[PDB]
Amino acid sequence: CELPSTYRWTSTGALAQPRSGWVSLKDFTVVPYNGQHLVYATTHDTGTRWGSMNFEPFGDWSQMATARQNAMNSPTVAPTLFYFAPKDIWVLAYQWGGSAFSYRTSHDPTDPNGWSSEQVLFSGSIADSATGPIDQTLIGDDTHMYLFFAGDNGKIYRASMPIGDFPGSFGSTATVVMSDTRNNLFEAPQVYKLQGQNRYLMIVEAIGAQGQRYFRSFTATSLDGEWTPQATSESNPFAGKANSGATWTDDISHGELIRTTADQTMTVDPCNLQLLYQGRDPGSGGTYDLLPYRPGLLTLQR
Ligand SMILES: [Ca+2]
Repeated sequence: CELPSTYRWTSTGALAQPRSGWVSLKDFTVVPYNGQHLVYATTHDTGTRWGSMNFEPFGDWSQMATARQNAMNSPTVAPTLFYFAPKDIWVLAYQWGGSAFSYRTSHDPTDPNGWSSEQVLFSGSIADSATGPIDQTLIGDDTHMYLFFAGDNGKIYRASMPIGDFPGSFGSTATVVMSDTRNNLFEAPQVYKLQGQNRYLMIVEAIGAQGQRYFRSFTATSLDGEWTPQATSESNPFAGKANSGATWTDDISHGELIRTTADQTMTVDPCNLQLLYQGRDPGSGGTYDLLPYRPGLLTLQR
């Protein structure tokens, strides 16, 4: 199932409303867990407070709306969840901790409050960014773990370490692997191994001509290699208003692909791509932090 040069999706509407007290659910990370979906997300309340949560595991996507929403007592904004197989330990990576990126570990990722004390994941800084490093994602191959991240500044960054040294810090240095205008490579990168192909997929969130969010895609044949544009304009995006099949939202924004595995290989099935994204009613206005983001799911047409 080669990636299409022109993507066509169908979509759900919003799959859950935020639990009373939160105005939004955002930045989804999602793994398979004992035949169910296990999702973590960023929260925002009705004032000025960012936080995080998970849902109870749920079997089918109709069950997301009724799955109990569990606030985390330790905020892990824009989280990445995965199982790190070589040490039989679950990892939750995030930002806005004591350094640029942080992680915690657990033996039960369903427990929102069962994560370890905060560990340093990345301690670097980047030039020409108001946010600093944001929206990490991690992926490993046979020999190395990789960290990719953005800076709301048109650049995508990469760090690596031998897989035997993980979990641990990637250090303080990173390599720019792509650069473009701020709007073209904005944030929310996600990197995956394509099942059955010697190819990796990166999707990156962009800001379109009239402010609408959408995803641009790139591929590589090795995680330390160069990235090649795969679907990189608003009119021919990886996923956006042009091809989502969604009218409940114009935005197709910070989310994650459904994976074939929970572990660090971050594998996805190109025969059945599905994107769990955040979207919002186009009639929604007000400040960015209060925007009523909700989860939705795209399914690739083939
Ligand atoms: Ca993310």
